[PDB]
Amino acid sequence: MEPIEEATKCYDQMLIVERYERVISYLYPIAQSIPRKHGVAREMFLKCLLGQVELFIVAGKSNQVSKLYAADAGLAMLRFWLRFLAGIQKPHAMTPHQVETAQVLIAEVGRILGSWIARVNR
Amino acid sequence: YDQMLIVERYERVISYLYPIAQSIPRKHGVAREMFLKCLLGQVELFIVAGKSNQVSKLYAADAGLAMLRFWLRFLAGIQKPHAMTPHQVETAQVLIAEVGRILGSWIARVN
Amino acid sequence: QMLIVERYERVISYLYPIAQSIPRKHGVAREMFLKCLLGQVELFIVAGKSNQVSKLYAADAGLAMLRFWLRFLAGIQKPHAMTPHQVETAQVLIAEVGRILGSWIARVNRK
Amino acid sequence: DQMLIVERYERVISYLYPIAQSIPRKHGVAREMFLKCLLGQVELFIVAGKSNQVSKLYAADAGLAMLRFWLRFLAGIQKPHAMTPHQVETAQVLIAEVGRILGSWIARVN
Amino acid sequence: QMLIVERYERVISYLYPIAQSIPRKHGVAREMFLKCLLGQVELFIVAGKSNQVSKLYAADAGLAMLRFWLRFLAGIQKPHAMTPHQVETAQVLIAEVGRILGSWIARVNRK
Amino acid sequence: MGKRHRNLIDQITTWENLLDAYRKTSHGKRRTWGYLEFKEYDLANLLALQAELKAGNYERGPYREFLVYEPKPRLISALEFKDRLVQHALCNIVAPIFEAGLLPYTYACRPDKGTHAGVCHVQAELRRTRATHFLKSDFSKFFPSIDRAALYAMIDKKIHCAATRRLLRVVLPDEGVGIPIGSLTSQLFANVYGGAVDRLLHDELKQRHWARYMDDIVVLGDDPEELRAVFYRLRDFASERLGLKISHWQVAPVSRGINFLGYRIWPTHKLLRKSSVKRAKRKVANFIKHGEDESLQRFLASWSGHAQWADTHNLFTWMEEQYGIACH
RNA sequence: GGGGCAGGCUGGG
RNA sequence: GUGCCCAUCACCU
RNA sequence: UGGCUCUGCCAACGCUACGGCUUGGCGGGCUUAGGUGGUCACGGUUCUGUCCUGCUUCGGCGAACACGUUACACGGUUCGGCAAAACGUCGAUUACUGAAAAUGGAAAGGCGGGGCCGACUU
Ligand SMILES: Nc1ccn([C@H]2C[C@H](O)[C@@H](COP(=O)(O)OP(=O)(O)OP(=O)(O)O)O2)c(=O)n1
Ligand SMILES: [Mg+2]
Repeated sequence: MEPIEEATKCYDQMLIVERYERVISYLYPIAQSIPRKHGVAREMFLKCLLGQVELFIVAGKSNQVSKLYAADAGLAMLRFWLRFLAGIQKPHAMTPHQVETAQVLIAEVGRILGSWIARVNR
Repeated sequence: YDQMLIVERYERVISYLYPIAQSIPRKHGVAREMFLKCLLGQVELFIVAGKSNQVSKLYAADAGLAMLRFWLRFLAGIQKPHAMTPHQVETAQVLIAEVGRILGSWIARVN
Repeated sequence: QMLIVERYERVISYLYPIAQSIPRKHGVAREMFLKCLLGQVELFIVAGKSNQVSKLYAADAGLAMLRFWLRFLAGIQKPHAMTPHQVETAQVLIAEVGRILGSWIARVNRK
Repeated sequence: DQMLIVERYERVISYLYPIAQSIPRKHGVAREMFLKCLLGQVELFIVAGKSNQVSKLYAADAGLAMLRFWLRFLAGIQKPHAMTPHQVETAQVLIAEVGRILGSWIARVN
Repeated sequence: QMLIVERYERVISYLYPIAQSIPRKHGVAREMFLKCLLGQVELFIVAGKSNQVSKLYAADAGLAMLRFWLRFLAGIQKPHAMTPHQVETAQVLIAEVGRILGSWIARVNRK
Repeated sequence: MGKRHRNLIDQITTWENLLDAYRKTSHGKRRTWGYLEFKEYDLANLLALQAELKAGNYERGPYREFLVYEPKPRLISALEFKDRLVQHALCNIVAPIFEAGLLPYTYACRPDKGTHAGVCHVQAELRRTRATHFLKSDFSKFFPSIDRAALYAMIDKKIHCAATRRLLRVVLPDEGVGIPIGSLTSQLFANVYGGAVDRLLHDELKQRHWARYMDDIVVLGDDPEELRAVFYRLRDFASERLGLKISHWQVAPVSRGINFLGYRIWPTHKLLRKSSVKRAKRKVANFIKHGEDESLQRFLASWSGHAQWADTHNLFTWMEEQYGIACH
């Protein structure tokens, strides 16, 4: 059968994305819980959250470390969004527990991105 | 050939997915807009690819196809309202796979 | 440039009415089509100043994407928005701006 | 200098933003894109001034050019009239003033 | 310098409440202001992952644009005006981030 | 179930099964190249697999054979994810028509029976019966000596679906003498195979107090001469019929302790095995003088499960006194 | 003499 | 690599 | 999801090509599984302590401090009674049907306990 091959198979992009999918799967529900007001914040958060997948993916296929650092910047911005959604959003958006859970998941993707940046950097 | 063929095969993806992507509820509106920008914007990735033959351009056509498959996974996962039924992901993945094949052959032909 | 844009203005003036006829249902497709249509002017303009051929090929890609939008709006959009005739007429106008873009590409890569 | 151009462009915005909010919902995408062109050119100027590459000073010119396009486009967009011909004339004068300053600035850098 | 982000984050904490406040009427300005405000974090972040002064000047441009947004949102008229106080009492916050950005630009410029 | 079993390839390739097979194959493996290369076009992949199986054109990719020494010198042959999914899709229809014939007291790779339900069965069956003696036996090189041929005379009095049969025979050829270790398919067929000796214990031989866990077979008695008979009968059977040599056997009085399944099971206590202790003791000590006293809590929690069964109160006190760490 | 435990020293890692 | 248990983590019934 | 290229009405930031548009209210329309670990099925040599050096049914099992090798107390690892049924298994891919068991197809019976029913505990 031989599984339908994508071109430019990168382990690191595949792994990172599967692990980041867990971030999305955690955060997307709570990005959608952000009230109507805080809709622009939400749309921007969702574009950060769901759009980091593209950052990873493009990093994977176009092997250029620039794109890997862009992925890191995005993860950094996502970490900002957690801070923002917790603190600055006034109703609630993200319970302290949720930030603690999300940060763990993002940290896992952080690890993998770091390792990937490193293996490419050599 | 190549760009023309890929796009005509990808048009089938669009023709399948655009209806699906227009059905995604406003609740999942950012996901939808981003999925539509992924779906209808892959045509630009193909178009740029066959206007250069820079093989990096056909790899970012692959990245786009990869992102499109992410969107399928994601839209099948979202369970608030709901979107892409599992069947739709299956059907779409087959079509995207056909575009994938052609992209692969094209990557190879350039190699 | 100036003449490309004045010729593309005719595309816009033909297509924008067509793009506004696309029903609410296909509103995201419309917004995306209009951003392709009305936003190609920026592509032309930015090439006009920054004459780098990179910027000129992006203009070509945009025209190509606009041609895709014609195909898409004629058929893949389910109430086929653009009638086949409209695609034919639009393609003539786009072809005229295509010619000028081609000549401009050629003028730039003279050496 | 960025400060001068921006203060003169603020007058464009102050003239056009009211007018660009009056563009009918029918022409809603054109409007939002025109507003994003109008308030949005400020960023083009500002980036040009807080750095320097002259490409940024061209991108500011491109933006002014696009803004001019939007005026001509919105003037006679359809039966729902967006921008009256007079408004285009008045706006074009203001944009021309910022055009002049941009031109002089491009030249002073060149 | 990541006190930058954490001193900017009080700009955000001051400006975001009143940016969510901007009515639908001023909706494009709002979206663009919010994208300026919340998106300056990315400008800082990119600056700090590179320490290239280009990215540091882009961060400055963003702060400059944010200052523009304050002056713009002031004279937006009707009961929706960013009150003169808030323009000044945010200009103070942005100025603090400005100072740190300046020092950071300098630290990089005189390596 | 009426016997028969004549249309399993229809259920094996039901999409709803292959999706279960998929989720079972990927469970835990979701950071592997196999999952991640399959996950891409997962449902298009399963549609070409469903329809390879449904056609009879499935062919098992070669076993990638490595070997680890950390547990014990093994011979671990891995499979491609596609192949482990086909195996999981077989062993979802085919496993429960074998694992249902498996007598109660086989404790290996069958749901709701484990290592720990075995040691408990043994202890228990040791307490009741007031067993005086016991035969413990073991099969030499079990998997590498399974007939793959008289195996398919058991995979074949039960499958009766002549296409499941041909998929079983792709996933595991019907010729040779070596069921591959590191196949789901093979854990099953080894229990099934060694199920033949259970049915020469319980059926023939009328032995009612035993336990088999894969290749190890405890057989509590009361007359140690009978248990020696039983053993001779078992060995003769499993040699002549199954081509299994018995590596070690003994007929001990219940007093030496039945070194069964990681424990040493007297009627009354159930000390674990010194290896386990020493491995753990050393693991703990290492963790302490590695500054890894936080993964040690994970390990400790783990070993506190392997030892909650065993009479490891004194030993848990002892390890708490030596290092302080919260064992239980 | 052999053997188990914990440390010597050397490889694997 | 395969299964069985253990722990912990999310996550709703 | 601060929607709607969406209407009715009413106002007024405003803008009008004087038609409207916009914008604001105001109604209606459209809108358990998973993750991560970790158990069970790296040695080599001399040295220094330290301890063990039993058993065997001859297969092997041990031992050398888990030290009462054991929380010396049990886990529902309980105790009875059954074994009709269902389950398992042999009968059997048999009888039978039908050219052929061909992706039909039993049973009587035999064997189990895995099952059942109480008690007591869980
Ligand atoms: N890491 C492992 C170890 C064992 N097994 C399986 C296959 C084995 O055949 C079976 C029984 O385990 P044993 O420890 O008894 O090993 P063998 O059966 O190969 O015989 P022996 O122990 O005599 O070498 O468990 C496994 O899948 N993975
Ligand atoms: Mg063995």
